[PDB]
Parts: sequence; C-alpha cells; structure tokens
Amino acid sequence: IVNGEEAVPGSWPWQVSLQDKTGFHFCGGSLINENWVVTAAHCGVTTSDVVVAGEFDQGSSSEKIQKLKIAKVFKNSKYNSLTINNDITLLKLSTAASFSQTVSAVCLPSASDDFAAGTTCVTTGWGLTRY
Amino acid sequence: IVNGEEAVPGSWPWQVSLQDKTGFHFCGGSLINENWVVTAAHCGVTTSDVVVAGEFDQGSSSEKIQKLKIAKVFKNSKYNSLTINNDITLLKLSTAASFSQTVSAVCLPSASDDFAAGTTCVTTGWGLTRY
Amino acid sequence: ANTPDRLQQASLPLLSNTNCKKYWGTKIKDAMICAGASGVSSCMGDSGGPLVCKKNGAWTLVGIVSWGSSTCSTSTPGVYARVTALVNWVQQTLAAN
Amino acid sequence: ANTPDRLQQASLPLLSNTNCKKYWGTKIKDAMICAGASGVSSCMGDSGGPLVCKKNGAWTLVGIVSWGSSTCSTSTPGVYARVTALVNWVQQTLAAN
Amino acid sequence: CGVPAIQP
Amino acid sequence: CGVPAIQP
Repeated sequence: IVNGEEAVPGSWPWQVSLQDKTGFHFCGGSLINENWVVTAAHCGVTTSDVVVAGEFDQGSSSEKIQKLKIAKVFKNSKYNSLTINNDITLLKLSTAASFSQTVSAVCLPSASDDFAAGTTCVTTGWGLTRY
Repeated sequence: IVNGEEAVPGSWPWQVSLQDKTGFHFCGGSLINENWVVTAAHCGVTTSDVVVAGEFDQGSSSEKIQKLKIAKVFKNSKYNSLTINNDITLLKLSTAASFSQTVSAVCLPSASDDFAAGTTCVTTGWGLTRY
Repeated sequence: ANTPDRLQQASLPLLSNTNCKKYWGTKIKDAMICAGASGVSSCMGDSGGPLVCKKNGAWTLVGIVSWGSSTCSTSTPGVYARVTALVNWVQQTLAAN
Repeated sequence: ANTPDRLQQASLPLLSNTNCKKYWGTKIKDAMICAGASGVSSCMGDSGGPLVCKKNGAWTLVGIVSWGSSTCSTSTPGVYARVTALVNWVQQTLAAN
Repeated sequence: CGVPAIQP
Repeated sequence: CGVPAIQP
C-alpha cells in the first residue's frame, strides 16, 4: 500500500502471504475457512507456492507463523488475461490452519447485497508504500 | 518480462539484481563501472539494499555470484513522484565488482546521439512473465 | 527499498462504476469494483489482497485487489474483482470438496 | 507463481514520443522513451531494468524501465526513462567521486 | 466469523 | 565496453 499505517499485529486474523519457494512473497490472500483460502487469479498460484498466516514481519529471524502447504489450486473458469475480469482463485490446503488469537477467517457477502458507493472500507498487505 | 525467453546465462555481463535484506529482489540495475551502477529512482534504493551480479537463477542453493554492498545512493535531483520524469539513480559500491567472463559493464550514450524509432532493442530482467 | 517487512493497513471510499469510468471507461466490467482515489492506492505486492467492509459488525470480504494506475498514483482509483459477482461459484466450489 | 527464478530476455521496437502519446498523451515527458507494444512488455520486477541498443557493435544503454500498462498488457507501450536526457549528470557525478 | 480477537 | 565474453 501507498499511504497506509502499521496495522495492529494479528489485527487482521484472515491475512495470508504467498511465497514461492525462493521463499518470497508474491501475492496476498484471505482465509475463508480452516481448510480454504481466496486470492486473485492473475497471481499465477501453483501447488508449489506457500500460504503463510498469523505473520507480521518478513524480517523475522522467526515469528510464530504458519507455513502452510497447498493442495489444489482452484482457478476460475472465467479469468480473462487481457480483460482481467473474473480475477479470482481458491486454495484447498494439505492441512488446515489452526485458529488462534491471530489467525482466523473473513466473512463472505452474497451476490444479493449492496455495498454502496462512498462506503468506508479497508485494504491490507505488504505491497509498496512507494511506487 | 512477459513473452521473453531464457537469455544465455551471463549473456548479459552488466545485469544486476537488487535485494533488500529480507534477501529479496525488488529492482533491476546496470553496471557502468567496476565501481559504479545505474538503476531507477522510483525503486527507493537505500544503503541497506544489495547489488547482486553474474547471477542467473534465484533458486540457487548457491551460484557463483557477487553479493555486493552499497556505499552511497546517488539519487536524482529531479525525480518527480507523480510525473515519474527523471526516473534515475546511481550507486557507488563499498567494493568494486570484479570483471569476469560473466560480470562486466554496459556502454553509455551521449545526449547528442539518436536512437531512432523502429530500432530493435532489448530489455532483460526477472520480472513477471505473466501479470 | 519501498518494501514493508511489516504489514500495512489502509482505509478508503467505494466508487460507483459510473464514477470509475471517468478514469477507466471501456475497461470496467460488470465484474470489477473501484475504490480509493482519496490519497491512497494498493501498489505492487498488494494484489490478491483483501477489500473489506463491516456489516452487522462482522467484517465482510467486499473485493479483491486486481490492478490500477501504472504509478500506484493516489489520485487514481484502484480496481478490485467484485466478490458480489463471484461468490456463487465460491459457494458452489466449497459445496463439493 | 508468475515469478522467473532464471533471467528473462526480450527484444522490442522503439517508438516516437508522437507515436507513444497515442496511448499515453499528456503523460509523456521530454525525459521518457517508449518501446514495445509489439507483443511484449516489462512487468513488475523488471523496473530499474536496462534497455539497450547496439552501436558500432558495442551495446549501449538507451533507456531505463520506468512504468507501463496497469496489466503489463502486450498491446500497450512500456515507458522508459530516457538516458539521452540524463547522461551529463551521470558523467558529471562520476566526474566527482 | 470476522471478529478479530485482536481488535484492529 | 559492452562486449559479453558470452555472446548473447
């Protein structure tokens, strides 16, 4: 993010980080279940990448994390690589994450409901604070 | 890059990688001298980041690299953060890089000369092959 | 580097697709959602990231971080994949595995 | 992931600033350079990256990777900081240290 | 669901 | 200057 602030650590129970195996964070994601996850499709997630949860910093010599192995990528049928419409993906995990004070799940909308303009929402992540 | 190919390794003597100290590649750069380097300014390089040279892969359990420590960031006076005009930076190194078969320097233009439209040039890097 | 080791938070407005075409036009789909242009933007490293809004107090996943200004400029709205338009498959997916 | 561990190469056209405003307009400065829109683009991870052209055989640094299409789309030209317009300071810099 | 123990 | 030993 550009122009954010340090959230409260574990302030966001649901936030994951996505590492490849050069052990590097490439994309964000959200925990729906103990078993399941949601991310973006343009992220090019494979069975070979990792989900990290209940983390804070990446400098950690070690934090009390959860390095979780992927099972099956559930890509979206409709991801359009020029459009970027239907930019979604799902992750089933070899193992579940255990819900603590820090790790937990985001609630879901329905296609029925309205989240009207002018509404104050939030966004989190380890993206660039400066371009 | 999107739609590139594996260059020949060390095919590019001049290419560097820029790691922070979470030991991760964030930006590209080019070797001008044994002592000096060039990169982009929007990259937010500090004395704390590293220059890597004569590398190939990032998976390396170890390759025959050069992990080189920065001395002084020579940012550009004119970098405009909304414009992105004058997107340039310079790096003086604690130590020089030693020129091998693999590591070496890019030549410089002059403000005088023309590199006309329709000309075939190249671009390298470890950027995303897919968005 | 412009890399945060620690997790960054941000807070922002929701835009109408009508309001978002003012910037993007032809590019907005029935399937995206715009937010920000209020002096913030997701940048690189953020994509795949959440977008939440509070409802009956519980925090709901409104949108996913897609794409945006070439420069992560703070005057430009960020585009997010609209969850609203994607859930039935999520629910249909988790319905089977 | 869309991450190459191995180094990627690419080859591309040079554009006139006139040709590049067709896409970018008001955004191109006397100080940038456009290239590609030929079925390639730098993406994220590439910035700070080189742009070279061969001259009397020696390879010259023509441009630096700046920014581009929100989507790293292959139909869009990539923007690079023009070296031409930046060297005298480089030469003036290395003149002193 | 969507109640952090750690309140943000 | 700008001669790779390894030719690309």
